Amino acid sequence: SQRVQFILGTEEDEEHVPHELFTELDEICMAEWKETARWLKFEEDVEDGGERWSKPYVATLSLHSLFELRSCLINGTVLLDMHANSIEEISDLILDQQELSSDLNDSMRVKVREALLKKHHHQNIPTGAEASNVLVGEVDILDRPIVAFVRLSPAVLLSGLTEVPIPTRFLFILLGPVGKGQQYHEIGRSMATIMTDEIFHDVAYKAKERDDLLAGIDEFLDQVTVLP
Amino acid sequence: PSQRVQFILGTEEDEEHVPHELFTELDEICMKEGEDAEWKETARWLKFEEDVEDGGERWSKPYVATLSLHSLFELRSCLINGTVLLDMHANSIEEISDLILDQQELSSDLNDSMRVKVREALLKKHHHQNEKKVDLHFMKKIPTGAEASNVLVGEVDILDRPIVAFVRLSPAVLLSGLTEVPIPTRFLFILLGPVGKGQQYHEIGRSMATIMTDEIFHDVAYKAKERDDLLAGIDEFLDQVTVLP
Repeated sequence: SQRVQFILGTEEDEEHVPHELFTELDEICMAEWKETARWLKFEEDVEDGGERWSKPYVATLSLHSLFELRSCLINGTVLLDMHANSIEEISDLILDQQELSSDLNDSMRVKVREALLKKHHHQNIPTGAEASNVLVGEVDILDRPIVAFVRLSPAVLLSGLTEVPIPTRFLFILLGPVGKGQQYHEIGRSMATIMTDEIFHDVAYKAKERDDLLAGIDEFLDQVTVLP
Repeated sequence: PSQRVQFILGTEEDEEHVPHELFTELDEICMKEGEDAEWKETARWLKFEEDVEDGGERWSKPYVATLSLHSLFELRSCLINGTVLLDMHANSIEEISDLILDQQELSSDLNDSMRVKVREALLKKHHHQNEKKVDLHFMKKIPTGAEASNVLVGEVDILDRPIVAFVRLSPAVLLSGLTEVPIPTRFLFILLGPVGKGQQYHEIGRSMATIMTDEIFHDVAYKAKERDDLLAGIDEFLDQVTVLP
């Protein structure tokens, strides 16, 4: 699994070049999207009712939530080098998966697309940076969670989506039923935090298929130290 | 769940199976052909960890242990595939080793020559840090009813597979010359394998010792009735650790 790993990091690729990442975590509960955290090697969280950004700190993760993230990449939608130039397009491509629309009602799809297209309220530094939008939260009508990892082919400035006008390269979407909100917050944190890992973040840029990503996670998990 | 099994354990009626606080010592060996070799204490725990450093000259300042995730999975793997002998009634280190080596499974993997070397290794003296009654100011720091846990890892030239054993004694026993401090031994962990696995084993040893400082896991260790209770223990622990990227 470091076998699978090394083959990826050293593939010939043009435009698939890695950039530095700004990562924003927004959350929803069905109501609008609310920015709750952001990354840039260090993490800051929204607090005191939205009044304030915390001081920057070095993120730590619950192993539990990393496993959940891993499970998400095994069972979820993974769309790489998606050529979409807007959020409508992205959401429809996800929802129109011949498998992912076979888990949802007609009624369930309506609510979810409506959610992905809700406005993003924000709290309101590298040159060639791209953005990664981690969008997680609850939707009342769901009975299953909905997971998607997307990598756009040209990065695209998705209007009003990121707190800073930066082109999006990655999106992670985790939507699920009520009572899963805190779990999703940490899964979201884990996706964001793991993208700050230098080696894993390269894998995400160069991955050609779902298993490549799992090799990335597994290699990460194999190298970290834990605090009892 | 894996806290299903867990919650069931934490609350079973058991007498003398009562949990105690733990002193844990990590000793390491290396058996290279022709070269004589004994056990050397390399670390100890009492909630905090201290390591032997600078070539055996010195103890470290006490610190809060951290573990490699890798070595914890290996440890889990050790408990899945290794010898698990709970409530062993043995009153000496000879007796304990024979019981381990006489598992109808664990002796169907070994040469006659391989059993000989390994028994010889287990019976080597244990060098402790105290230049060597003659003990410490450390002994004062030890809770009154505490029992000890001995983590023994290392290399044996003649092995080609690793050898793992987790043992819990039924009465705890003051195994002569084994612990650096006269405390009855309750737990033993043994990991012996071929040369070149030495540093890997050191971290599995640290993981074993450290996981015994865990309040919940150490309760499971005292009350486990079977190998599966231990793994639920390990899995619960893993589910709750925090990771430092």
